[PDB]
Amino acid sequence: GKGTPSFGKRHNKSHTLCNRCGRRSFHVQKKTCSSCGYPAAKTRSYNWGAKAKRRHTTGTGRMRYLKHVSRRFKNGFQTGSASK
Amino acid sequence: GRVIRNQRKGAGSIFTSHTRLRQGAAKLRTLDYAERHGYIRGIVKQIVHDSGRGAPLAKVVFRDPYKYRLREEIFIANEGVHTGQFIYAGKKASLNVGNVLPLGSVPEGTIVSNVEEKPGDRGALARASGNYVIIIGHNPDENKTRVRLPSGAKKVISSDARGVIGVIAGGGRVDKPLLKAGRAFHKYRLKRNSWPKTRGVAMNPVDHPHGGGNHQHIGKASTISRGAVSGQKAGLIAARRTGLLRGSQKTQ
Amino acid sequence: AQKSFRIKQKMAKAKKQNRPLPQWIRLRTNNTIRYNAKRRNWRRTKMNI
Amino acid sequence: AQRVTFRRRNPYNTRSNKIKVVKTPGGILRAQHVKKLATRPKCGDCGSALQGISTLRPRQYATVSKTHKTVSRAYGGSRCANCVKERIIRAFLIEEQKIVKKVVKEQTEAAK
RNA sequence: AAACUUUCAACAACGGAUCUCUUGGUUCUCGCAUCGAUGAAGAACGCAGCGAAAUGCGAUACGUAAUGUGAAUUGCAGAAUUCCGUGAAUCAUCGAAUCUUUGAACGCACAUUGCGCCCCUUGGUAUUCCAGGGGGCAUGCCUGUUUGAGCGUCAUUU
RNA sequence: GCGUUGGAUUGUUCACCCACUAAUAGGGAACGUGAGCUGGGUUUAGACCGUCGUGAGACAGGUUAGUUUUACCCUACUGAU
RNA sequence: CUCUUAAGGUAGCCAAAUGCCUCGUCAUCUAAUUAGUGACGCGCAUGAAUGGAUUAACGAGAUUCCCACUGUCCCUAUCUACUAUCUAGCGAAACCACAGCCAAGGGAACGGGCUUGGCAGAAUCAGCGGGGAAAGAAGACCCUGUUGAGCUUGACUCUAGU
RNA sequence: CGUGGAGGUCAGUGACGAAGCCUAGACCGUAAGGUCGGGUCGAACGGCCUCUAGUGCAGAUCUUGGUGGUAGUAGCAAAUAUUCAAAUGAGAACUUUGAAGACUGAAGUGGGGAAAGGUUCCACGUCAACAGCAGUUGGACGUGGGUUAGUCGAUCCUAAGAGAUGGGGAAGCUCCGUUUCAAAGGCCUGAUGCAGGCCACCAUCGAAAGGGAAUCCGGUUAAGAUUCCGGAACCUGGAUAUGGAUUCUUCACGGUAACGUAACUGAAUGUGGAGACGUCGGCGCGAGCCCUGGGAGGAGUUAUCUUUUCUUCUUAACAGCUUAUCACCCCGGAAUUGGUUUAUCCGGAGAUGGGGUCUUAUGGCUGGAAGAGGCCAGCACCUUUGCUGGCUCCGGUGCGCUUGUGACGGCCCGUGAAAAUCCACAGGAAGGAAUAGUUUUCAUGCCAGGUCGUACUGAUAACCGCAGCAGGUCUCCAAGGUGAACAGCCUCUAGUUGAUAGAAUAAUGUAGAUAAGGGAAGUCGGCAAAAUAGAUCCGUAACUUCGGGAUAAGGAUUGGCUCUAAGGGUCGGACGAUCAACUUAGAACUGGUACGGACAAGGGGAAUCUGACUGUCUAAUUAAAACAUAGCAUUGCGAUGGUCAGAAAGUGAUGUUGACGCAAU
RNA sequence: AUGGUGAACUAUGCCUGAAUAGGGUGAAGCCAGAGGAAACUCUGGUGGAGGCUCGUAGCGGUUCUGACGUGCAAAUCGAUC
RNA sequence: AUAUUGGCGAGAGACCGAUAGCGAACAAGUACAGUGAUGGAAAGAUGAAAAGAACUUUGAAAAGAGAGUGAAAAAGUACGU
Ligand SMILES: CN[C@@H]1[C@@H](O)[C@@H](O[C@@H]2[C@@H](O)[C@H](O[C@H]3O[C@H]([C@@H](C)O)[C@@H](O)[C@H](O)[C@H]3N)[C@@H](N)C[C@H]2N)OC[C@]1(C)O
Ligand SMILES: CN[C@@H]1[C@@H](O)[C@@H](O[C@@H]2[C@@H](O)[C@H](O[C@H]3O[C@H]([C@@H](C)O)[C@@H](O)[C@H](O)[C@H]3N)[C@@H](N)C[C@H]2N)OC[C@]1(C)O
Ligand SMILES: CN[C@@H]1[C@@H](O)[C@@H](O[C@@H]2[C@@H](O)[C@H](O[C@H]3O[C@H]([C@@H](C)O)[C@@H](O)[C@H](O)[C@H]3N)[C@@H](N)C[C@H]2N)OC[C@]1(C)O
Ligand SMILES: [Mg+2]
Ligand SMILES: [Mg+2]
Ligand SMILES: [Mg+2]
Ligand SMILES: [Mg+2]
Ligand SMILES: [Mg+2]
Ligand SMILES: [Mg+2]
Ligand SMILES: [Mg+2]
Ligand SMILES: [Mg+2]
Ligand SMILES: [Mg+2]
Ligand SMILES: [Mg+2]
Ligand SMILES: [Mg+2]
Ligand SMILES: [Mg+2]
Ligand SMILES: [Mg+2]
Ligand SMILES: [Mg+2]
Ligand SMILES: [Mg+2]
Ligand SMILES: [Mg+2]
Ligand SMILES: [Mg+2]
Ligand SMILES: [Mg+2]
Ligand SMILES: [Mg+2]
Ligand SMILES: [Mg+2]
Ligand SMILES: [Mg+2]
Ligand SMILES: [Mg+2]
Ligand SMILES: [Mg+2]
Ligand SMILES: [Mg+2]
Ligand SMILES: [Mg+2]
Ligand SMILES: [Mg+2]
Ligand SMILES: [Mg+2]
Ligand SMILES: [Mg+2]
Ligand SMILES: [Mg+2]
Ligand SMILES: [Mg+2]
Ligand SMILES: [Mg+2]
Ligand SMILES: [Mg+2]
Ligand SMILES: [Mg+2]
Ligand SMILES: [Mg+2]
Ligand SMILES: [Mg+2]
Ligand SMILES: [Mg+2]
Ligand SMILES: [Mg+2]
Ligand SMILES: [Mg+2]
Ligand SMILES: [Mg+2]
Ligand SMILES: [Mg+2]
Ligand SMILES: [Mg+2]
Ligand SMILES: [Mg+2]
Ligand SMILES: [Mg+2]
Ligand SMILES: [Mg+2]
Ligand SMILES: [Mg+2]
Ligand SMILES: [Mg+2]
Ligand SMILES: [Mg+2]
Ligand SMILES: [Mg+2]
Ligand SMILES: [Mg+2]
Ligand SMILES: [Mg+2]
Ligand SMILES: [Mg+2]
Ligand SMILES: [Mg+2]
Ligand SMILES: [Mg+2]
Ligand SMILES: [Mg+2]
Ligand SMILES: [Mg+2]
Ligand SMILES: [Mg+2]
Ligand SMILES: [Mg+2]
Ligand SMILES: [Mg+2]
Ligand SMILES: [Mg+2]
Ligand SMILES: [Mg+2]
Ligand SMILES: [Mg+2]
Ligand SMILES: [Mg+2]
Ligand SMILES: [Mg+2]
Ligand SMILES: [Mg+2]
Ligand SMILES: [Mg+2]
Ligand SMILES: [Mg+2]
Ligand SMILES: [Mg+2]
Ligand SMILES: [Mg+2]
Ligand SMILES: [Mg+2]
Ligand SMILES: [Mg+2]
Ligand SMILES: [Mg+2]
Ligand SMILES: [Mg+2]
Ligand SMILES: [Mg+2]
Ligand SMILES: [Mg+2]
Ligand SMILES: [Mg+2]
Ligand SMILES: [Mg+2]
Ligand SMILES: [Mg+2]
Ligand SMILES: [Mg+2]
Ligand SMILES: [Mg+2]
Ligand SMILES: [Mg+2]
Ligand SMILES: [Mg+2]
Ligand SMILES: [Mg+2]
Ligand SMILES: [Mg+2]
Ligand SMILES: [Mg+2]
Ligand SMILES: [Mg+2]
Ligand SMILES: [Mg+2]
Ligand SMILES: [Mg+2]
Ligand SMILES: [Mg+2]
Ligand SMILES: [Mg+2]
Ligand SMILES: [Mg+2]
Ligand SMILES: [Mg+2]
Ligand SMILES: [Mg+2]
Ligand SMILES: [Mg+2]
Ligand SMILES: [Mg+2]
Ligand SMILES: [Mg+2]
Ligand SMILES: [Mg+2]
Ligand SMILES: [Mg+2]
Ligand SMILES: [Mg+2]
Ligand SMILES: [Mg+2]
Ligand SMILES: [Mg+2]
Ligand SMILES: [Mg+2]
Ligand SMILES: [Mg+2]
Ligand SMILES: [Mg+2]
Ligand SMILES: [Mg+2]
Ligand SMILES: [Mg+2]
Ligand SMILES: [Mg+2]
Ligand SMILES: [Mg+2]
Ligand SMILES: [Mg+2]
Ligand SMILES: [Mg+2]
Ligand SMILES: [Mg+2]
Ligand SMILES: [Mg+2]
Ligand SMILES: [Mg+2]
Ligand SMILES: [Mg+2]
Ligand SMILES: [Mg+2]
Ligand SMILES: [Mg+2]
Ligand SMILES: [Mg+2]
Ligand SMILES: [Mg+2]
Ligand SMILES: [Mg+2]
Ligand SMILES: [Mg+2]
Ligand SMILES: [Mg+2]
Ligand SMILES: [Mg+2]
Ligand SMILES: [Mg+2]
Ligand SMILES: [Mg+2]
Ligand SMILES: [Mg+2]
Ligand SMILES: [Mg+2]
Ligand SMILES: [Mg+2]
Ligand SMILES: [Mg+2]
Ligand SMILES: [Mg+2]
Ligand SMILES: [Mg+2]
Ligand SMILES: [Mg+2]
Ligand SMILES: [Mg+2]
Ligand SMILES: [Mg+2]
Ligand SMILES: [Mg+2]
Ligand SMILES: [Mg+2]
Ligand SMILES: [Mg+2]
Ligand SMILES: [Mg+2]
Ligand SMILES: [Mg+2]
Ligand SMILES: [Mg+2]
Ligand SMILES: [Mg+2]
Ligand SMILES: [Mg+2]
Ligand SMILES: [Mg+2]
Ligand SMILES: [Mg+2]
Ligand SMILES: [Mg+2]
Ligand SMILES: [Zn+2]
Ligand SMILES: [Zn+2]
Repeated sequence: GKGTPSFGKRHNKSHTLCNRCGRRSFHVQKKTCSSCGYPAAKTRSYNWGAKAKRRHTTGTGRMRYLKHVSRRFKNGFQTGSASK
Repeated sequence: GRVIRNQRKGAGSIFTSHTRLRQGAAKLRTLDYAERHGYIRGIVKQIVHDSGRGAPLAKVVFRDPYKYRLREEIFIANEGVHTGQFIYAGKKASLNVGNVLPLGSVPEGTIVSNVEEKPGDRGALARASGNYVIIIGHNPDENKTRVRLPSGAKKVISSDARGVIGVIAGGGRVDKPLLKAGRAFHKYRLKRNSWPKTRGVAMNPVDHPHGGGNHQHIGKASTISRGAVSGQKAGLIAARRTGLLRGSQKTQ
Repeated sequence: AQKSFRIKQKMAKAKKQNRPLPQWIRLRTNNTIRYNAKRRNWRRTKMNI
Repeated sequence: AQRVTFRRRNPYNTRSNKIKVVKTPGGILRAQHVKKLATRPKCGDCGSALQGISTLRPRQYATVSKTHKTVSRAYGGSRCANCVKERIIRAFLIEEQKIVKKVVKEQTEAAK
């Protein structure tokens, strides 16, 4: 049964949870993950993959630091505080 | 076409050697002050069976010359070496089965194994079970020695290069009929996966050049150039002759 | 059985979210939620570890 | 007619998982995990298991008293007795025969 | 003749067509020049009186400071809440902070919340073993400092 | 009008014998009849031989192994209210 | 004897899973045998590790006979459960131009429909396998296309290596 | 002619109703179309002259959506099976409890886990959806509750393998190399850099089945327990003191010895031993289970019978004494060879024998520990369920079963991992008493042991198969009979009794059966079906590689009951006493001639083709005559090499290798 | 064509584990004995070999060209093997 | 001076009008499939205002019938037409 009776044997995860992007793309035996290429320095991307790209580029996250950098630029990068 | 068996062997995935149960690389002692001037004893403590060698091994302990401790060497046990035999190694050693000496230190007709190709390689030629060389002549000026390898071809090698006196034990091994297919299995089980072999004539032309036919047949010369290309060489490679060998061999 | 923490932690965030809408959400003004869309169940959608 | 269960996380019959049937105070049978038997230490000379020495597993040899790690003779827990007996005689006779070899070769140099 | 079947109608079904909407999409133009080791993009996991999400934030967690406005917030509950006031508020604004686990991710690892090392401090009778607490050890390269190595090499000791 | 068979070899139709018989006539119905059968032949994918071909492969040359789907609709027919 | 070759099929085996002719001939087994077996051999096209011959034992391998046994058959019969069938509840699918009684005619040379005749009367259940040239998949055979791929070779044109 | 949008106009229509929809109502045109009334409706929209295009649908096996006929139809038939009463509820074939019939039958429908799931676990609440009938039930819905460890795992170690680093390739993403053409780093002492001696292994990841430091019983929860509660332990790392021992012969005596012990300095530097290992055979022995006698309690049957049937009768880790095959040592010197295993091997290289030493597997007694646990009886009266008492004891039997283990034997061109650890030995640095000094391996005593996991399922509903799919998916435990037997069949314990149901009993079927006479005439062909069968005895061909062929072929027997005979153990010195087995042979009687009585269980013979055999392959049409193989033969290669890999390389496979070898036919 | 992602299945090697009722046969090794002038030859045991064998479970997939063929199921079910 | 399918900030269109317009006008790179790279939806409109139908009645309930709100229940959270 190249079918069902021999799907009854799938118990062993090909990947586990990638640390960097969280995707369950982390290949066990290969000790790298198939989405961002962790542990490679750069994060994996290609141009045929614009849907993947659009999925992961800046703006799908919290933008924790970067958000306010347009505000900060607006002001001339101020130090100190306002008085009264 | 696909990639034939004999090309696929060479990046060595499932083909590399079955290395686990193996006693460790058999070698002579390094070529040092003790062997190239004086001689140095050792004791064979243990002779023991190597997996994927037909030839028993001798575990021989020496004394470190330059610090206080024992050093163990793995020696290919020539026929007759026994547990607790003293073994003597170096230019000035004596001639007895199991001692090792440079080659210019033995008469011609001396029957020696594990000989170095160049002095210091800790042994090269005639390491097979029952396999030896004979010293057939010396040229003391540019010191050499002439020796016939178990192939029979004849070579000129430095007299410095050591050998071990006698022939390797466990000979007559290939004298026994393997007798059934499994016995072949385990022999190669510990050796490597070359076995079994499937005739290239029983596959299709993408598995092999011998592939194809509405009968199984080679259909072109099975002697094939030295100059062939990888994936062209199967069958008889660069054979000078072919066909059943009549009469007597044995070069001179 | 004996599980990684990373797993036994995501297990917890899982259980924690398996709940009907808080019914008070419905009363809020300009509130467009009705039911809990993302609700899961063990036997239906497996989590993928 | 009682049956029994593994008391640990290994269902498999491996070497570490050996199991013994034990009838308790409760009147019920129960499983018990055995450790793998200890094998007597051996003589570093002839390979004999050496008598008098207590037989345990290795770190059990750091919990116990020095007098069951050896007997009294020199080379106590190393070698098998009759094998110490040997390396004595050989030691004596070869230092003796070493003296005999010295004076025969001082008579070979002068008497030549 | 009913039943049944067809056809038209009205009401009722079924379904979401039409029509009208439109905080969205699209394109055109105009102006601007700002991510990151001073830990960026991204990730996981958390935070609320009562939330599963979106959005927001980080053990100070739908937020802290500061500045402006000048009385709300609201689904209910709630405020020594405090209204001619350094003052409501999920407001705007932002110049000061926090900023878990991570991540180019940096002590070593990482299918583990797995294993070191060094300095300060505390507690167990403690330079040393245990614990708590704060503070630290990645790599390539430049400038410079200190300590070094080589009959590479120059002088100078008697 | 009415009956035109039973067997031996053969996948065979055909051919041919044996036997009984009154007689063992010839044909048609999509060379009647595969959601009636069977699958032995033919006619894929495995394999052997012989001839052919350098070869892959070929052979109207001989062999062996090789999944036979669905009716509940209409009509038709059979019986039934 | 002659022509000819690198050499001209030896030892063996055969109508063999290799023989066109072919159901070869003879023998044998049968009432009868394109089958089996034994022989014979100008063998279309047998044949020596392209392996030849032979062979104990083995085999879910192809074939032949015999004894036993049998519903394989003459030739059908009878029983058991579960179905089908009727009931309550539950409730799909394929398929569907429109549809559905024949004959003959003509017709794209086999019509449910057209033409001329036979004819024809509600609403229906269980069966059935004649028809719907039924359904199933833009024919796998065949051809054509200046459409392909797998594979082969002294095809064109190249190329790693050497 | 019509549609979306734009420029202009009609100061165009409109909440007193725009647009849209509905209408076998009315009108204009040949028509595309246009107008109207009535209905529904709510917020915008139209004429005209021009502008512009994503501008008109019946189809494209068209796209998305929506809906019919088929049709209350095909169907809801594997897994032996259900019944009676009551409780509850609006409602009971289906939920609960009680009674009955049964099943899975310890190779489980039982008791636990590994992977995977991830809250399913458990309680309460609950029935819209789901559980292809039902539903008061659920693995559903809703709200909660729940998983406790120095000792069980993880952590540590290494395996195949993976992989940083001085480096070498590559335009580069990166390839290569883990000892790697490297100035690689520590550790113990003291006299905090210093004096020193060293040792120099150059990362790391890679096992919840390998290795490994250490916990047991009793009790407890709705749900967790080797974790919690009670008692009883052990280990590891830190701290130190008291006793003991040791010394004026400083680092203990005894014993011929093997060895002894409550102890009884030890730096490196070295060395040795456990870590550490195949597989099968028979023999021994332990543990659990099985069977079973006496008795002390409870239960059942009792018209009749049975000193009867069932059942309780238990002992943990840990500590002390003691306990062993093997191997030893001392005495003694062997032919007339003795000793000895089921299995032929041992002895002048020292046997048979007398006497000793050891491992402490494993057993025995005690401690633990009866105070626990188990079985009974008597109270006391709703207040709880407390309280009192009792018995818990002595044996036997073995080719039994399982599992452990020993001493051996067969087996190999197969000889069957590594590391981290722990110990010992050699060794002799250095430090040590007498007015008192050394002693953490003898005893006792103190402090500390983190962190992650721990529920449950583990499958005909908790995993994967689109699902509560007749499929697939790793493992431990295993009672009685019959029997060769974990077979098949019946049973104890536990666990089920789930699968839509009711009524019939046509055709045809699926699944199971039997047939008079004939006996393959059926047919491509015995397809299919029948016949055969176990055990004891007798009988047994051609051929053969002498192993086979062979259960060849082919016969006879078999029940029950009642007798006979043979086969053993232990004692104290041709005997006697006593204990305890089922095997085999034999013989009488007996029956509706039946007896492997259910179950279980070969059809055989002669040949031809063909592959030698065991094995392998097309998952999901081909198990074959194909492949493989042992055997045979041929080729290449002596390393500066053959075969092969790679973009390159200080690159790589064979190579832990060297012609009895590797590579190619 | 280019650039990516798969050895949870399956193929094959390595590392580490685990598993396999009851019977038939009776190879070497060995013990006793018997015949024979000798060389040598028999007999009865004992022992327990074999990619031996009947046959479970395991792994497999022969036939019914059996069930099913909008299935239990995109490979399953029974019997036989 | 030139470039600008990205980022921040702005004005617009003979553009699209929820099967259109970016795939997403909605908790949209969501849910969900997949070992994985990847793939990848459906889904806007009660009304001015909840005034979201008190209360009676049949029903075990869900609901039904009255009543009530509202300009409109020919708007009852299955909601415009
Ligand atoms: C096999 N199908 C046929 C079908 O073809 C069809 O057609 C036949 C047709 O073949 C005959 O037609 C025939 O008859 C004529 C003659 C009678 O004039 C002949 O000459 C002519 O060759 C022939 N075609 C016709 N006479 C009867 C039809 N029903 O109908 C009758 C049938 C038997 O079913
Ligand atoms: C100047 N040329 C030479 C240069 O050719 C090269 O030679 C190497 C030599 O260093 C290697 O030698 C070194 O490296 C090898 C390495 C292969 O493991 C080691 O085994 C070896 O012991 C070590 N000495 C040698 N085995 C290969 C030569 N071609 O490197 C050494 C050098 C002297 O610089
Ligand atoms: C020319 N043949 C192709 C071919 O695909 C064929 O059928 C195939 C079949 O051959 C393949 O598989 C085939 O071979 C396998 C083999 C592993 O044994 C068999 O399991 C299978 O039965 C067989 N049909 C099947 N997996 C797909 C079909 N479309 O026939 C249809 C076709 C597309 O035209
Ligand atoms: Mg698997
Ligand atoms: Mg994998
Ligand atoms: Mg995903
Ligand atoms: Mg993409
Ligand atoms: Mg400024
Ligand atoms: Mg290729
Ligand atoms: Mg290797
Ligand atoms: Mg192989
Ligand atoms: Mg071969
Ligand atoms: Mg071969
Ligand atoms: Mg082939
Ligand atoms: Mg080729
Ligand atoms: Mg070629
Ligand atoms: Mg070929
Ligand atoms: Mg072929
Ligand atoms: Mg051939
Ligand atoms: Mg051949
Ligand atoms: Mg040819
Ligand atoms: Mg709104
Ligand atoms: Mg509103
Ligand atoms: Mg899924
Ligand atoms: Mg999945
Ligand atoms: Mg997972
Ligand atoms: Mg076992
Ligand atoms: Mg009428
Ligand atoms: Mg809007
Ligand atoms: Mg940060
Ligand atoms: Mg919020
Ligand atoms: Mg303020
Ligand atoms: Mg704000
Ligand atoms: Mg402002
Ligand atoms: Mg903080
Ligand atoms: Mg943790
Ligand atoms: Mg971790
Ligand atoms: Mg301190
Ligand atoms: Mg510390
Ligand atoms: Mg015709
Ligand atoms: Mg026909
Ligand atoms: Mg027909
Ligand atoms: Mg058919
Ligand atoms: Mg056919
Ligand atoms: Mg056929
Ligand atoms: Mg194919
Ligand atoms: Mg077949
Ligand atoms: Mg019907
Ligand atoms: Mg013939
Ligand atoms: Mg022949
Ligand atoms: Mg013939
Ligand atoms: Mg014939
Ligand atoms: Mg016949
Ligand atoms: Mg012929
Ligand atoms: Mg002819
Ligand atoms: Mg010929
Ligand atoms: Mg020839
Ligand atoms: Mg020849
Ligand atoms: Mg030929
Ligand atoms: Mg032959
Ligand atoms: Mg076979
Ligand atoms: Mg067969
Ligand atoms: Mg034949
Ligand atoms: Mg029917
Ligand atoms: Mg019905
Ligand atoms: Mg139809
Ligand atoms: Mg007519
Ligand atoms: Mg006609
Ligand atoms: Mg007609
Ligand atoms: Mg028609
Ligand atoms: Mg007409
Ligand atoms: Mg028909
Ligand atoms: Mg049809
Ligand atoms: Mg086509
Ligand atoms: Mg076509
Ligand atoms: Mg043309
Ligand atoms: Mg082409
Ligand atoms: Mg192709
Ligand atoms: Mg438009
Ligand atoms: Mg109107
Ligand atoms: Mg309006
Ligand atoms: Mg258009
Ligand atoms: Mg349209
Ligand atoms: Mg249309
Ligand atoms: Mg048209
Ligand atoms: Mg319908
Ligand atoms: Mg119905
Ligand atoms: Mg019905
Ligand atoms: Mg029905
Ligand atoms: Mg059915
Ligand atoms: Mg009732
Ligand atoms: Mg029921
Ligand atoms: Mg039973
Ligand atoms: Mg359990
Ligand atoms: Mg469990
Ligand atoms: Mg239901
Ligand atoms: Mg712990
Ligand atoms: Mg590790
Ligand atoms: Mg690397
Ligand atoms: Mg490096
Ligand atoms: Mg580098
Ligand atoms: Mg382990
Ligand atoms: Mg424990
Ligand atoms: Mg609890
Ligand atoms: Mg091991
Ligand atoms: Mg009585
Ligand atoms: Mg213990
Ligand atoms: Mg003795
Ligand atoms: Mg006994
Ligand atoms: Mg638990
Ligand atoms: Mg569980
Ligand atoms: Mg289980
Ligand atoms: Mg599932
Ligand atoms: Mg018995
Ligand atoms: Mg049984
Ligand atoms: Mg049933
Ligand atoms: Mg019957
Ligand atoms: Mg009959
Ligand atoms: Mg009869
Ligand atoms: Mg007969
Ligand atoms: Mg017949
Ligand atoms: Mg049959
Ligand atoms: Mg025989
Ligand atoms: Mg017989
Ligand atoms: Mg007795
Ligand atoms: Mg009788
Ligand atoms: Mg075969
Ligand atoms: Mg197949
Ligand atoms: Mg041969
Ligand atoms: Mg795998
Ligand atoms: Mg005699
Ligand atoms: Mg066998
Ligand atoms: Mg067999
Ligand atoms: Mg098959
Ligand atoms: Mg079939
Ligand atoms: Mg059917
Ligand atoms: Mg849209
Ligand atoms: Mg869309
Ligand atoms: Mg709106
Ligand atoms: Mg609104
Ligand atoms: Mg209205
Ligand atoms: Mg009203
Ligand atoms: Mg309406
Ligand atoms: Mg309305
Ligand atoms: Mg509706
Ligand atoms: Mg409406
Ligand atoms: Zn990643
Ligand atoms: Zn010894």
